[PDB]
Formats: sequence, C-alpha cells, structure tokens
Amino acid sequence: XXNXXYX
Amino acid sequence: MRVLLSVCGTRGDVEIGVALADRLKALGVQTRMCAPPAAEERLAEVGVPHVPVGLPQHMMLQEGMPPPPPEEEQRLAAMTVEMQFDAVPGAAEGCAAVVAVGDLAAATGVRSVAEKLGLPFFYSVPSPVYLASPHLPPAYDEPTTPGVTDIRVLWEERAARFADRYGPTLNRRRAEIGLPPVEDVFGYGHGERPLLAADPVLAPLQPDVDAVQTGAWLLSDERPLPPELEAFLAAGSPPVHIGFGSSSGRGIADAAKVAVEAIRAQGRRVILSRGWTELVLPDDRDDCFAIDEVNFQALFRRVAAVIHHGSAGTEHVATRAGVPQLVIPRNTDQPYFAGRVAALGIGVAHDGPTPTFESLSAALTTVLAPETRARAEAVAGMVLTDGAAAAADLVLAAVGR
Ligand SMILES: Cc1cn([C@H]2C[C@H](O)[C@@H](COP(=O)(O)OP(=O)(O)O)O2)c(=O)[nH]c1=O
Ligand SMILES: *[C@@H]1O[C@H](CO)[C@@H](O)[C@H](O)[C@H]1O
Ligand SMILES: [K+]
Repeated sequence: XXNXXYX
Repeated sequence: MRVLLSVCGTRGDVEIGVALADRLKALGVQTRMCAPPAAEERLAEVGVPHVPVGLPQHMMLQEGMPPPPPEEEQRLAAMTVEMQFDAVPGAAEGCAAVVAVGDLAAATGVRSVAEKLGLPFFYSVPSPVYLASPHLPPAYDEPTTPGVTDIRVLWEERAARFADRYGPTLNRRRAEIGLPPVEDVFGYGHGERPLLAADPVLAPLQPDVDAVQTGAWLLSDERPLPPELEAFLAAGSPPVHIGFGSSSGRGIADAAKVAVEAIRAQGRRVILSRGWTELVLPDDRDDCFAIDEVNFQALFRRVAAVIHHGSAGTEHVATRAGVPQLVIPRNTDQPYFAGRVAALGIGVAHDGPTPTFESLSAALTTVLAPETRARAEAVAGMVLTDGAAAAADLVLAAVGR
C-alpha cells in the first residue's frame, strides 16, 4: 500500500 | 516544546493533523508535520512546517484501476515502512512527542523511531471500524476472504495478513537501529492506546475496545468563501452541494452526473466540487456552479443539502453544520458513516456507490424533507465535543510524565 486504492 | 505529526493518508488525515497542530499552537506548542507532498498547499495555508514523505498525488491509484503485480505491491509495502525510518529521525529533531495518523504500517515505522528516541507516541483513527472488536467489521480497504462475514475472523485475518506483509521489513529496519523485533505487528502501530478521533454521538466507540475517544479533531475554519461563489449563493435559492473528496475513478463522475440530474428534477441549483480527478458539470447553465477547494464549514451552513462520499471529516463537518446529508458510500469507513447518518435521521444512506436517477431522486426527496432539516439542526448541537483539545492534553500529559 502507499498509493491509494481500493482494490 | 515541539510535537511531530506524521500523516500517511489523504486530505482527511492531513486535516485531522492540521486540527491538532492548531490546538497545540494555541497552547504555545510548536508543530512539524511529515505528510505526503500533496499536503503542501494546506500546510502552507496554516503555517505548519512540512516534511514531504510519500508519493506525489499524480502517482496515486484510482478506484477501477487494476491492482499492481504482487512484486510491486510488496515494494510499496516496504517503501511505506522504510520511508519512516529514513525521514522521521530528522523530522523528530527537537520534538517531545510524536502523533501519527493514517496508514497503520507507516505508523509502525513512526512508533519505532519514537521508541528509539524515547519519545511518547500516539496514533489516532477516524472511526470505530479501524479498531478491532467483535462488534464491527474492519474498514473496507482491502479484499477479504471470499464468503467471510464473521467479524472476529475478518479481524484475525486482517491482522495476520498485516503482520506477514509488513513484519519482515519493520523488524529488519528496527534491528538496523538496534531495536528488538516487534511480535504483535498489527497491534504495535496503534501505540499503547489508540485515540478514536471521532465524535462520541456521531461515531460512538464500541465496547470491548481499549481506546480513548477524544471526539473529532477539527479547527474553526475561518477561511472566507471565494467571491465568485459568494455571488452564486446570493443570486438564487439554497443549492444542493455535491462533493466526494479524495474519491476517484469514473464511478464518481457518473454519480455526479446523476446527482445534477436529480437535483434539477427537484428544481434546485447545484454546486459541484471538482475534486482532484476534476469532476465536470453536464453543461454551462447558470443553475449550477463548479468549485475547487473551499471552506466547507462555511459553505455547508449555506446549502439545502450535501451529497458526499461518507468519509469521516466531510460527514462530521456536515453534521455539526446541521445540513441534511445524502451519503453515497464507496469504501473504507463510508458504509459505516452512511449508516450513522441514517440512524440519526439526518439524511439518507444511499444503498451502494452507484446511484441511478431513481434511487438518487428517492433519497434526495427524503433528504430535502423539513423533518430531516429539523433533525439535522437538532443533532448538530450534540456533536461539538472538542477532540483536538482532548488529544492535545493527552499528549502534553504524556510529555509531562
Ligand atoms: C474537498 C474539501 C475538503 N474539506 C475538508 C473538510 C474535512 O474536514 C476535510 C477531510 O475530509 P474527509 O472527507 O475526511 O477526507 P477524504 O475525502 O480524504 O476521505 O476536508 C474542505 O474544507 N474543503 C474542501 O473543498
Ligand atoms: C488512507 O488509507 C489508510 C490505509 O492504508 C487509512 O489508514 C487512512 O485513514 C486513509 O485516509
Ligand atoms: K474514509
């Protein structure tokens, strides 16, 4: 993680 | 005395940090904030020294994009922990305490540096769904075992997954600076006792949880609305405001388009917050108005209703503003907050992230009903607990000891 999302 | 604030998150987490920095200032305590590069403008605005940590906004993923390959996910996971050990030592110079907000993994790195420097450490969460218990399922921020709904299992699996993904890096970096390894990796980032930075009436701490509910962390936003927006509000009836904050993807663009349609169908003007993915209005008719960053605490008291994503900050702001709310939840703690708006009778919790003209219209009708307004106004007076003040005292009391 560290760049957003959500997956 | 100076306190270091470390934020690994979006606009919402930065504002939570800004609110504490403001209360510390009033007490004569200086502050410094480690935050993503995107926090620059906001931090400059409030005069809080910024130590850039993390990727720039243009490298942020958007809802809908394919997940990165496992190797890349692992690289980011390690980066998240490693950037703390690289940046926090320097940023902590001359500080008496450290307060972390946002990503838990980042928090484990922050707490480790604080532990090395012998500084008290505090971590806060914006809602109860970020605190493990059998009462509420974890925030919807990662895929979970297909078919599992059992609250206890979800937390146990969430924690095991976390420890396995970040534990190795955390403990390796800890060892490099002489610290013994952490065995309870998931628990470590929360500090000795996490602070639930949310209002006790809007988002009540659940039982069986060792945490301190301070109340929401907000500052009195004195910023004036831009002239062009002040004029629009004057030249017409109270419009309905649309805004999805740090949300992204095509879904919110579609939602916004439908929201404008529904709002118009009820003979109401529209104000649309563009957001960082630059949402656009359907046309140029003078019954609508698009805006960028604006004082919501001020704007929200001059609108008939607000349609938003349900993130903690925007909802707290709307709640204390007494404005009816239409929540379109998309992820993390938004379904929780949407349910809170429903339970308090201050608006509608839209069923899902993808509204249609029909579902949005039905919700809007309710939201604009006089009962809802009366109820919102009433509730607005029950959520004034000053969390930042409560948090600042805990911090100072720790430094005192
Ligand atoms: C987008 C935006 C947000 N806000 C502020 C008020 C909220 O307290 C704060 C954080 O909101 P929040 O919804 O928690 O953040 P996110 O959208 O990242 O999940 O943002 C404004 O005042 N004006 C704006 O134009
Ligand atoms: C951004 O996502 C992190 C999780 O990695 C969460 O802790 C923050 O609150 C959110 O803004
Ligand atoms: K959120």
